[PDB]
Amino acid sequence: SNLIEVFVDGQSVMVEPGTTVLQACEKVGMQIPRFCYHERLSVAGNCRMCLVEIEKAPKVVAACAMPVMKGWNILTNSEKSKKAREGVMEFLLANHPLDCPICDQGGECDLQDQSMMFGSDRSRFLEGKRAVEDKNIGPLVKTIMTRCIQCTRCIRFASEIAGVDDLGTTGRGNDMQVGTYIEKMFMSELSGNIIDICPVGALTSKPYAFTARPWETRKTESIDVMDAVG
Amino acid sequence: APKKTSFGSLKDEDRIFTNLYGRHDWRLKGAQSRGDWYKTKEILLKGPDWILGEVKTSGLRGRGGAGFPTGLKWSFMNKPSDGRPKYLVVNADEGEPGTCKDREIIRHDPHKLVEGCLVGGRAMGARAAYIYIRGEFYNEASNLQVAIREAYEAGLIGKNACGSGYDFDVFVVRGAGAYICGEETALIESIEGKQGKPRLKPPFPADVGVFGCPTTVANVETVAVSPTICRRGGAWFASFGRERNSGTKLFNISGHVNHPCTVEEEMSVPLKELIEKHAGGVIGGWDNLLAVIPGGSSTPLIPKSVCETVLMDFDALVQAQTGLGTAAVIVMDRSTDIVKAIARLIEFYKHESCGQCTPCREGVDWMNKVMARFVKGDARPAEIDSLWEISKQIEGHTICALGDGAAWPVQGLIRHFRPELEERMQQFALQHQ
Amino acid sequence: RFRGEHALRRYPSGEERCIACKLCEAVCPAQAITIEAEPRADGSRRTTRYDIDMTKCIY
Amino acid sequence: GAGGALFVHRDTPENNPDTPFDFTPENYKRIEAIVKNYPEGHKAAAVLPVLDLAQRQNGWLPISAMNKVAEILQVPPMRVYEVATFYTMYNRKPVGKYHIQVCTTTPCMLRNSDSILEAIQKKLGIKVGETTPDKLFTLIEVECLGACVNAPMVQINDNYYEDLTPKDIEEIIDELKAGKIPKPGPRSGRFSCEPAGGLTSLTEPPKGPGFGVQAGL
Amino acid sequence: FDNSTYRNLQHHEYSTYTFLDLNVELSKFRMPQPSSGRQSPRH
Ligand SMILES: NC(=O)C1=CN([C@@H]2O[C@H](COP(=O)(O)OP(=O)(O)OC[C@H]3O[C@@H](n4cnc5c(N)ncnc54)[C@H](O)[C@@H]3O)[C@@H](O)[C@H]2O)C=CC1
Ligand SMILES: Cc1cc2nc3c(=O)[nH]c(=O)nc-3n(C[C@H](O)[C@H](O)[C@H](O)COP(=O)(O)O)c2cc1C
Ligand code: SF4
Ligand code: SF4
Ligand code: SF4
Ligand code: SF4
Ligand code: FES
Ligand code: FES
Ligand SMILES: [Mg+2]
Repeated sequence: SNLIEVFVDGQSVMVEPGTTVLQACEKVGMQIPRFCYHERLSVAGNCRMCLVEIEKAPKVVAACAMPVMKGWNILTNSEKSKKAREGVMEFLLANHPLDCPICDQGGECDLQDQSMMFGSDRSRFLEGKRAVEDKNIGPLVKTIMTRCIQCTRCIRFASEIAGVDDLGTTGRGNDMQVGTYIEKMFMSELSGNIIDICPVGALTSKPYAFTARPWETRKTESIDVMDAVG
Repeated sequence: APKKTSFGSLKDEDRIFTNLYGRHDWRLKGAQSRGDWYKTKEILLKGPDWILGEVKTSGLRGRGGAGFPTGLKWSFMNKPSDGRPKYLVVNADEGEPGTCKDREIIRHDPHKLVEGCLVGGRAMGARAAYIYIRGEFYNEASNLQVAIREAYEAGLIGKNACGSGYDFDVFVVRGAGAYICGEETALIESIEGKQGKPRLKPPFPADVGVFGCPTTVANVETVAVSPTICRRGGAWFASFGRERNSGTKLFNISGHVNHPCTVEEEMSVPLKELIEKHAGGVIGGWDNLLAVIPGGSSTPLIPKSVCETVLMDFDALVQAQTGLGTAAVIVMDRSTDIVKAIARLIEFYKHESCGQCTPCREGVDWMNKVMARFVKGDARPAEIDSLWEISKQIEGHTICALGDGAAWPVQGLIRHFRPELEERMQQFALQHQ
Repeated sequence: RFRGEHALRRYPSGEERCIACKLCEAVCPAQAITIEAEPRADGSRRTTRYDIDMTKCIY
Repeated sequence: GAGGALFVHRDTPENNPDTPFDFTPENYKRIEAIVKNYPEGHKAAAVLPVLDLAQRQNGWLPISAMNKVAEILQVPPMRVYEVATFYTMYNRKPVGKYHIQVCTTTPCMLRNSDSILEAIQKKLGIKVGETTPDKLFTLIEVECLGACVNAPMVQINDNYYEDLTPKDIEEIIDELKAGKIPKPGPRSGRFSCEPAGGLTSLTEPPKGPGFGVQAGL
Repeated sequence: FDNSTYRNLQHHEYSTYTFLDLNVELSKFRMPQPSSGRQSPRH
């Protein structure tokens, strides 16, 4: 019909207009690494983890935001793509705190896992790290913002899904902080979801804190009875 | 003899910004006595296609620093409307260190910018122009507002502009202390009352711009030469400079020169000719020259041996492993701590980063720390190569070109002054035992 | 380097070193370690249960 | 250096939501003129000017002023907070009557902005982030005010004083503390960005209208 | 005609409200603004 033909590592894919490079890649079962992109949130393009090389294109593109063009050959595992991923991961980890043993995210952390899968194995950062103060936003969501990677996922969720415009960024540069700028509680009927979308241990569950690790839990798929939504 | 091989010695009759120094009246009457607002109605009645053709023939490239062909860029708005209004945004942020050219245009030749706004908006079929000026230029913005009021009272802009039957408005919006807001998408976001964070492209502004409408962002110097280009024709502008490097250019010479100044000169003038003719020469003679940053803080420095024969155009400076940029020449003599100056530039970029994307937000601060250590000599020589790699990681992986502008000066310093860094590290290791 | 009877150590201030990360429990080849944790009265990350079955342990 | 300022607000008796702020009627007319400069349905574009106007009425921006702007423009207060903490020209703490801003970037540094800064520090007896005990002066360092040709230069309350020597800035401060209005601009006897050597260009009388016009126009 | 005198001296008498006063004065000269059809993106 109106579909256009693109290529993922030379494999032909038919996609509808407006499909992004990331979506075209996942049409063939390839998941592009991501931090800021979420398919139920608006596109941000700030984390730069999804950078990928297009054949015969000198500059890599942000797969989460870039619409795919007809005839494009996306190289998901080329040298350029891998080096871009390693550089971005190095930048993300330069100021990140060495909190994994005491961080509740450990074992189900996208930062940890994508560092293991797409980053290098050592450090060459020889400076001191930044440390930011913590924000109190209620008794449900525990905040430790030194772990924040500035994804903007919580802000976009609060604005778009929950309809609450209380979250934002203050400052600029390395000093940019995610918060409310005032002592304010983010008490919404949907607030707890910001724990799950947060890729890191910056936002965690306060009732759940310190009690379990992800690998020891057994998962039972069931239905909620707290309302009639099911 | 066609195909000029020597460039420079620009004449006063061929200069565009004739009140650069504010020695004549900057009001409407003085501008009209100098050739402004002359037969603007006939230029508008020629139609957008004729104006765009004149700009394309003129060979004008973007004076904001990137040098994109102006006619091609303005042609993107020649599409039929889709129900949204169309807008021209004039970039008067002027944040680049060593660059003060726009300020003089605004304060001393505001009517040139206003008529350029009218002509460019007609060519692009834009309803109004928004001029974004940095908030530190309060008196310049007030002078611009006075000139706009004069043009409104004389019927030159507004309803039935110049009697041509075309309605055009000129608005001035003031920024509040942000260098990133000179980036065109960050400027658009700033106008809409948000943080000055650049948008990803695509979409380009001609598709989705200010208020989500088709928009063209153009540098003030680019805008202010268009009415003169239309009046004298594309060919007259084309003759000056090398091929594909046409026209005249405003140069700001600062640093270690005897007479730092802003001057107008032909495009492909040699750098040595410019410095020794208009700026009075290097402090202490030409042999005292250590390095020159030719196009503002974002262009890599070049040592003295390169500055002697290099030409001040886009292509020549690209061949010299640098850029024309804003044509802001910062001169440093042999008494300069070359590491410390570049470290100060890196600190500037650290304080100006908007913080949106990971490579700039983290790596520019990282490079600032490394350069602060390099000034003292605290590091080891291996770290030099490490620093180079860090810059390469940052470059091309960021939403906007501030990352490029932070990576390039470090690369220039490493390329041309690695022995100085190693020598400083040797001294630090010696004295601290 | 000799491996003998297990012990839990302290910081020089007397504070426990263990912060209930459960890496020892995860790595243990005999599943000899059982750990339960909760925030302490002062908010610290500390164990409430730390058991080693020395008849399961392979040392 | 690392910014000593904080980007989290804690309520204080001097600065809290109950701190009294309101726009004067003249400033309300100015706000109306500002808002009419943008298309209908895009009122938030007026956040930057109106906020700035509040500063021009108040000297600085207490959190009550940000809340008032947010209420006036129908904008969530957090968006106004983002704008106020992003842009450096907004004063979220009170400053002195004369905010002195010294450019220390490389083009100005090469022209000895350090001498100007030390002269100011010695003449006022404060440091590069402090306020005088009489609340008349505040001194900070800024990046590239856009007059690099006229380096070294200083901005005081949206006025530029350029081509500075330590004696020049000391005289300027003396004139300021006596209530006088020092004339902005260069202090070297040179009017503007022109070469000091004698105007190497634009010496001929400017041409008239239509001098170079092409045929057919 | 002469080049000796500096002619940009009016900015020496600009006050805190000069820019916004000029905006208020310019308000009467402008064309009616376009409309998106709603009061805000939250309407
Ligand atoms: N005038 C000043 O004070 C400053 C100037 N600069 C200069 O800005 C330069 C880099 O700026 P950028 O905008 O990032 O360069 P750019 O090449 O990405 O864009 C240049 C212009 O051409 C347009 N353009 C480029 N590619 C296009 C395409 N494929 N389709 C449609 N339009 C396109 C862009 O919309 C833009 O307006 C730097 O070299 C720097 O020298 C930087 C800071 C301050
Ligand atoms: C960090 C940054 C700052 C910039 N600042 C300015 C500026 O102050 N003035 C300007 O004209 N262009 C600036 N630019 C370039 C603009 O983004 C854009 O390319 C230019 O305004 C286009 O106008 P032109 O095509 O007429 O040159 C900047 C770019 C970047 C990346
Ligand atoms: S967020 Fe992930 S990487 Fe960071 S400390 Fe927690 S577990 Fe470790
Ligand atoms: S708290 Fe989590 S979701 Fe919010 S900005 Fe930080 S990393 Fe992103
Ligand atoms: S490169 Fe720097 S200024 Fe540009 S968007 Fe990224 S963080 Fe912001
Ligand atoms: S849980 Fe085990 S590995 Fe973790 S700190 Fe305590 S003793 Fe060490
Ligand atoms: S996932 Fe695309 S930039 Fe973050
Ligand atoms: S370096 Fe001082 S004004 Fe630009
Ligand atoms: Mg989380």
